[PDB]
Amino acid sequence: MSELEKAVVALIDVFHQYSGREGDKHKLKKSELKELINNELSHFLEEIKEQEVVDKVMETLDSDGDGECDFQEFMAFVAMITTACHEFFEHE
Amino acid sequence: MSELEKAVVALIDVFHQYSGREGDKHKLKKSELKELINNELSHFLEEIKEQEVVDKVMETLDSDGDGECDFQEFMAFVAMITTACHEFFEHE
Repeated sequence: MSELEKAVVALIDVFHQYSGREGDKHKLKKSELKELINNELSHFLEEIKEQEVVDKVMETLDSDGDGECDFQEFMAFVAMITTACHEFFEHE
Repeated sequence: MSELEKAVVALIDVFHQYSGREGDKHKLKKSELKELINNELSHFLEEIKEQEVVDKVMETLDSDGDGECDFQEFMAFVAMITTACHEFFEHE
């Protein structure tokens, strides 16, 4: 329910930083993307926590729209991650 | 920051319903997708609120992975929407 729109109004804030927290405008880089998973998904700070997904979570981090992670990207990759991390998404 | 992972743990909950709130397993349909934007982004309940985006927000709702909106999809489309709605994403 609203949990999504509200979580959505929160990302517009996350990008605000993740996008303009160094110099880029509204996009990100394979490096900032990592911070996005380490500054929010500490569980992945270890990564090993998920070897099969470490392959998936990384399968995208290596591409990231090939270049920088823009608006629908951080929300995307973060999604490909969170979904492959530990939660409802596929049991957990 | 964490605002994203936490908002991420919230979507795993949103899908739980949006995905298994009728019969489907972990996916959605152009119809449930609408509820996802109307049950959270009331502002779009009117849609007219954004004619140019109503075209975009809909440009995806019509495709939605062509069929059903799965995990990375709701997070995706909801993103394409929220980003084209009113927030940091492109000024607002």
